This record gives sequence, C-alpha cells and structure tokens, in this order.
Amino acid sequence: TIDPKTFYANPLPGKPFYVRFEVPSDVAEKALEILSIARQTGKIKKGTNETTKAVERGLAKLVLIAEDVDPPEVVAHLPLLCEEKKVPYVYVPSKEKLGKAAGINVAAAAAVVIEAGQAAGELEALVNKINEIRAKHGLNAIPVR
Amino acid sequence: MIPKPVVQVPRSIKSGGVTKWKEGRGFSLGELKEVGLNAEQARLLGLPVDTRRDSVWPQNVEALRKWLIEVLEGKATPPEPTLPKVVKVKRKRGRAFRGLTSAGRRSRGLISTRFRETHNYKFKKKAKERRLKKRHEATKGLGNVLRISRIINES
Amino acid sequence: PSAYQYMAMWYRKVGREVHERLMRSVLIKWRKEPAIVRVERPFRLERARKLGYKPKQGVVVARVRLIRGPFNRRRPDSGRRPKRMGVYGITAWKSWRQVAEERAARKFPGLEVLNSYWVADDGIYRYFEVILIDCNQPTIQRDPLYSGICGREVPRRRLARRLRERQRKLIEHLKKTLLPKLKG
RNA sequence: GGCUGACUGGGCCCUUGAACGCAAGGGGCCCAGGCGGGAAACCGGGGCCUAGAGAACGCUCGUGCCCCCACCAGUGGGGGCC
RNA sequence: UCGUUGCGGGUCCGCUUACCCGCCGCAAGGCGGGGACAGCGGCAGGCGGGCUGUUCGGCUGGGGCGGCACA
RNA sequence: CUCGGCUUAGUUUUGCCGGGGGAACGCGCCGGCCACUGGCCGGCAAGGCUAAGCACGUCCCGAGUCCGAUAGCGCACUAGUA
RNA sequence: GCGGGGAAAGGAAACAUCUUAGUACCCGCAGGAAGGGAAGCCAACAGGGACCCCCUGAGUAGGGGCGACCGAAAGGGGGAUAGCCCAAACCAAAUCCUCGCGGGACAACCGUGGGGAGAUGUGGGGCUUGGGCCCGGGCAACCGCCGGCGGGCGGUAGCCGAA
Ligand SMILES: [Mg+2]
Ligand SMILES: [Mg+2]
Ligand SMILES: [Mg+2]
Ligand SMILES: [Mg+2]
Ligand SMILES: [Mg+2]
Ligand SMILES: [Mg+2]
Ligand SMILES: [Mg+2]
Ligand SMILES: [Mg+2]
Ligand SMILES: [Mg+2]
Ligand SMILES: [Mg+2]
Ligand SMILES: [Mg+2]
Ligand SMILES: [Mg+2]
Ligand SMILES: [Mg+2]
Ligand SMILES: [Mg+2]
Ligand SMILES: [Mg+2]
Ligand SMILES: [Mg+2]
Ligand SMILES: [Mg+2]
Ligand SMILES: [Mg+2]
Ligand SMILES: [Mg+2]
Ligand SMILES: [Mg+2]
Ligand SMILES: [Mg+2]
Ligand SMILES: [Mg+2]
Ligand SMILES: [Mg+2]
Repeated sequence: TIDPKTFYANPLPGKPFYVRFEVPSDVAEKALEILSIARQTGKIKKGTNETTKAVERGLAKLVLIAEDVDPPEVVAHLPLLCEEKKVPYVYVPSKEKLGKAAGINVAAAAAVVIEAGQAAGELEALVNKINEIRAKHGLNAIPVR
Repeated sequence: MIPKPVVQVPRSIKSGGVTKWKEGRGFSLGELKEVGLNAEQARLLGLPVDTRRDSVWPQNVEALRKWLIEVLEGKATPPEPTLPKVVKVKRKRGRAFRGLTSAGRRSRGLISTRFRETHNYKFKKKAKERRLKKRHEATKGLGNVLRISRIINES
Repeated sequence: PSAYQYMAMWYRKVGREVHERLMRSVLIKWRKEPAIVRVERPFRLERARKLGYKPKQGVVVARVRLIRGPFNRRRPDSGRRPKRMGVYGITAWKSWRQVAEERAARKFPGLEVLNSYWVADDGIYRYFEVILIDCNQPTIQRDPLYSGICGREVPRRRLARRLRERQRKLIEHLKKTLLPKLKG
C-alpha cells in the first residue's frame, strides 16, 4: 500500500535507492550479533523468499537487509513491506557477512529474526537506537514487536 | 476384441438435424467411472482414454462392461498399455537460428493462431501442391475456366 | 505472495517511476560496456526464473545491446516495379529479441539458447538478456527442463517392462475388487 | 382560355443492327393507377417527323410497416434488391 | 510532430547528468565546449528526371502535318 | 490501442515487424466473422519437451508395353576425361 | 527440413494495383528425417476432443484495376496413436557436480574425506480429472537410475539343392 515514489523519493548519496537511512557500523555489527545469537537460541529465517513470507505472515521481529545487492530490485520491496507491516528493519553493509551470521555457506540478501531466545533484551535496545536514526532521517517510529 | 468408443458427430446448423455416429478418440472419464476405473487403470488395460470428453454414452459403457468381464476372467488378453513406451529426445542445435525459441515462435505466428493458419505453413502447403500438380494446382486459372464455361453452357 | 511477485512490481505501474529513475543511471554504464556481456545474475530475476533460469554450473546469462528501429532495408539499385522500390517503414519478419539471441549464440559457440527477455530501452538501443546452457555439463544434462534441450534417452526395455508388470498386477487386483461388481 | 402527360407501375413491337448474330440510344401500340383540356369524340408518357447519345467497378440520392450481418437479443454502423 | 528528454525556480530563466563535439590516456578516467538544444529513430507536408518503372491511340493513294471521313 | 509497412482468403474481421501509448488478476482474464451492452456457451495466452504415422535419394536391392552406340545420362570406352 | 533476406522476365493480348511468387537466388541453422503437437480449440445449446500426413469439403466461402487471376477453414473418411514437464503456492539446504580411498554386476549406487555450485533458492512438491493447505483410511503404492547375465531373431562372407 505504501507508494514507492514518495518512499524512495530522496535517495542517500553513495547508497542503493532502497537504502532509506544511514546505519553506523556499530549498529550493523550489533544486528549481526543478534541474528547470530537468535540462530543458536531462538528462530531465524534467511534469504529473500523466506524473509518476505515471514514479514507478510506477521511473524517477523527484526529484518536485516544487505546494502550490496547487485541488482538492487531483488530486495527493494522489503523496506516498503516492513513499513506496511510495521516490522523494524536495519541495513547491514555486506551480504557475505549477513549469510555467515545466518549460519549458511553463501551470502544472504536478507534475514529475519522470528524469535530471539537470549537476544530479546539486546534486540529491544537495538530497535530503540534504530528508531532514533529514523527520526533523524525524518521517518516515523516503528515500535519493537 | 477391445471395444472402440462411439461418439456423436457434432450436429452443424448446415445439417438441418441429420446426425450420425463415429469412432471417438477415447472413452470418457464418465464412462470409465461407471465401470469402476480411473484414467490410469483404464490406460494400463490398453483402453484409449479421453479425459477431455464430457459425454457419457450407455453403448460405450455396455461395451466396456462386456470386455472387462472377458479380461478379468482370462478370456481376453488386454493389449499393451496406452502410455508412452519410448522416450526419444534429441539434442537440439541452433534453436535460435531456426526460429524455435519463444521469440521465433511468436514471429512465426504460432502463439496467436494454429499451425495450419500460419503464413509459412501456407507457403509450404501451396508449394507442395504446385510441385506435384495435386488437386487444384493441376490447372492454373481453374476457377475462371469453370466460371466462364458455366455461363456459356447454362445460358 | 512470493518475493518474486514483489520483484515484478518494478516493471508494473506502481514501480515504474522508481525503476525509470534507476535505469537512467544504469544505462549510462551499459552504453559503454561491450555489446554482449556475460553477467553474474539476471537483471530481472523473477522473469528469468519463469523462463527457465537457475544458477547452476553451465547456465550463462548474457546481456545484449543492439540498435532499435527497423532493419536496414536497402534501396534496390536495378529495375523494379514501383511496389518494390520503397524503403521507409519496411521491417524484418524477425523481432529484435530473436536477433539478440542469435548474436549471443555467436559469442558462446556450442551453447544452446534457452530463452530471453527484454530489460530496458533507450533512445537508440534496446537491451535483452539471453539465457544459454552448456549441454556438455553433467549438472545441466540431468536437469528435467534442460534435458529437453540437451537430449534424453530411456531404453524401451525399461519402460515396457515396467508397464507390463503394472498391467499384470492390476488385473489380479481387479479380479478381486471389481469382477463381482461388474457381474452383479 | 384552362393546364403540367417533360406522370407512377408494367407489357409488346419497330429502328439502331437489311435478308443474318449483336450494346446503349430513339420511336410506336397498349394494360393498370391518378390527372389536364374538352359538350363529346378524342388527345396528352415533351418539342410536326428524321440528330443532340454512354458498360463494369465505385460513389450518391430516392424508395420499402423491405431483406441480411456468423450462439441469442438490443444499440450504432455496414451490406443487399429496384 | 511523437520519442529520446532529466533536474530546480516564475511559457521564461538557469543547471548538468543524459546526449553531442574535440584533447589526453592502453584502458580506467580526466579537461574543455555545447546542452535537453542538437543528433538519432518513427510519422506527416514540401522540393525532388538525382534514380526506378512505364505510356507516348487509330484512319491515312507510304509515313508525317493537317482533318475526323473515329459517335 | 494507435501509426507505418510486409504478408494473408481474412474481408470496418489474418499473422507479424517497427515507432508511440499500455492492463488486470481467478470476485480475474480470453474467445464465439464490424464495435459496444446484456444473456448463454467455450476456455485459461504471454515457459519447455514428446514416439508413431508423412519428405528425399549420394547409396543398396528389385522391376520394366522404356532406349539400344547421331539413341539412352555429357560419359557403354585410359569422361566430367582430352 | 527450419528461420531470415528477396527479384525480374512473362501474364493481364498496352500498363502502374495485381500476378508471376514469398518463387529463382542469397544468408544463417538441423536431422536421419525435420517442422508440428497436448485447447485462453472448434462448435451451437447437439456435441466433438494433441499433432502431422493422405482422400474429401473445394475452386465452395472469401480476396481481386470484383479484371487477369488468387483461395481457405470447420466438418467427414483414413495412416498412426501418448502423454508429460519448468516456474509458483507450501517446506527451507533435506540438493547437484567433481576427485581420492573402501565396497559395489568393469555400472547405477553405498560409506568417508577434500574441492566447486547453491538463500539472488539447490532439492522436495506440482501440472484440468487444477494445484498448494488440513483430517482420515489403503499398498494392486508411485516415480526414477544402471544395462551386467542368460535366451532368441536379424544384417555383414557362404553351403546344400531333382532329372
Ligand atoms: Mg490455385
Ligand atoms: Mg513487369
Ligand atoms: Mg451500332
Ligand atoms: Mg443482319
Ligand atoms: Mg442515336
Ligand atoms: Mg460460428
Ligand atoms: Mg530536437
Ligand atoms: Mg527527424
Ligand atoms: Mg526516366
Ligand atoms: Mg494512349
Ligand atoms: Mg497509323
Ligand atoms: Mg493526323
Ligand atoms: Mg496462465
Ligand atoms: Mg552418347
Ligand atoms: Mg549401328
Ligand atoms: Mg515461365
Ligand atoms: Mg503484358
Ligand atoms: Mg511490354
Ligand atoms: Mg519425427
Ligand atoms: Mg522435432
Ligand atoms: Mg499466393
Ligand atoms: Mg527449487
Ligand atoms: Mg549347388
């Protein structure tokens, strides 16, 4: 339902059009840590097809999107979908690192935390910090699920 | 003697109500259902099965029941199943150059209309008739010779 | 709805304006690359998968750039009746998509063209991506779709023997469960 | 002086075209409808007679409670016979 | 004329990144100029023996000119 | 859908190519000889494969109301040779 | 045989639309055949049921300086007969390839180790008698890979054959 021509109206310089806000390296590394912890202790999903279905089905808590997707239109729908379903999401710099944190042998363009077993406390803190970045960039808040 | 399905010839407006029967492509699923078979089982017994056909003819049902009893009592031997017995796919070379990809199939007209109505088919069909002088291509201008001769001889 | 359904939105009305912004930058690079280039991944992933693309060893995706418009019809230089003298508006019975597939095949000798799809247009050029498969690769040869291009042989002794056994077992089963009902 | 027959629907014959095939055009004699002139008879289907005359396809107009257009009905449109 | 043709401001101004032109560079890319023009493709009008196909009738005291003795 | 063009029996109605515009989604879409509306009927395009039954004659086999060294293939032979 | 480019002479008793002809010829690309082939079909309220080829429909409908001339399709009779898959829904690495070693009819495959592909999705599932999804019941399950061993027949030289 979100109209992409206003959502993606003003892209950031040096980033693909689907990147809406700039994420510092410290925040990205924390997200990768949470996804790794959630993998051993809770439930995660990885890959665009599985991440998209989790968001649609309402089972997502945190969505991680890599910034180096070579044809950008592979993942560009995900930020729009997360805003529609009010699921917090963050950008990570490398899909190769996102895949490794997801526990696979290939890169992942996207990954999603379904349940954070032991990372739930850290996940809440990460979502708050992401919310400050969105406010700085002018986007409304997305509460932690 | 394995029965052959009997179906009705489509009754055209031109016919004016006259109807006839013909041999069908296969027995319909409705006819097979009345004798307790599905498409797979009937095909394994050597019967021609037509899953497209909707009609159910009692004469077809009766022929099936009679022959099945003979088969299940050891009096008749079913022929080989009406399923593929060989698989023969050749390696393809130069599909793009011979117009066999989807783009070629579109330009040849095969997406929008039947093979028989495509322009390359018309070109080849008429070339053969003229080469063999078959049917109407034995005489060029046949229609006009007939037309003028009819006027003179029917005046 | 799969992610592939969402990926198609960039070639629909809802996403055209955002996609058309992106291509204005991308096409600058594509106008300076070679006319035929092998790419790691297809540009329209959802479209490529529908047409048979999979990221296996021996599957080649090539981007082809060619000049649009009508083909280069020549003005005849000898005697013709007036109907056969025109130039403007006369086109070829081949589409540019077939021309693109054929040019790609020349760059990859021995490979088979599976399919192709349109990617982008600019004022002078049209861009296609062509899917090619290597029929000599063991991964390709056993694929159920690619075997239709690369060839497939099943001995008649295998299928016929299997069918004869299935027919024999069916008749025995139908003797018990069907013969009374038929005669009843 | 009074009028519009330089009429509507048709048929037959003569000439063009000799005896002897063969356009268009022109002329003559009638039947029916409805008129004009005349007491009536009768005459009027242009000019006292012999010249002023044009196929197919296409278009256009007139005409009909008119015929047809693809499974059925309707609206617009198209086609058909004279 | 349609498309290429984009971005700001009130049909006009500006801009450059498209596109075009030149220089340097093996290439990467840099410099300068022009600039949404031009160029290019489609469509439309004009000029167009530059080029292609053809027609240039008949009768006739031979043909031609005349005449129409061509209806 | 529209414009140009080649083609087709395809005709206000065939297929396609090129220029420009350009959907919807199964509660949808497509077809039923001009367009649209209603009804009814039939279906599910824009991805891929598929034996058998059909064309041909360098070659092999058989046949002949065919020719018989100016004939019959150009060549019955150190002929596609000199 | 398949895709593309593509005339004129001649005919119309001139000639341009038209025909000749999508022919000659040119360019590209296959097979022992090619191409086609599994209903967004045809029909008309009655029903057919993938395709190609043969006979017919038929010189009919229709196209056409409505001229010359061009010209179907459905339907009917035959030859022959055969039906399936990719993508997607759902699951999410359960997958494929290659090499070494051991086993395994010299194979497929099994066990183990290394390398490559693979979340931008390998694989499972699914193909109008639509499917996915949930519940129950049943084996005649279903689907696929290898072509070893035994047997038979046929082809590629020949042998016997009356008086
Ligand atoms: Mg003919
Ligand atoms: Mg000529
Ligand atoms: Mg005369
Ligand atoms: Mg006479
Ligand atoms: Mg006269
Ligand atoms: Mg009809
Ligand atoms: Mg301009
Ligand atoms: Mg211009
Ligand atoms: Mg000249
Ligand atoms: Mg003249
Ligand atoms: Mg003369
Ligand atoms: Mg003169
Ligand atoms: Mg579909
Ligand atoms: Mg000789
Ligand atoms: Mg002799
Ligand atoms: Mg000739
Ligand atoms: Mg002539
Ligand atoms: Mg001449
Ligand atoms: Mg074949
Ligand atoms: Mg084939
Ligand atoms: Mg023709
Ligand atoms: Mg898969
Ligand atoms: Mg002997």
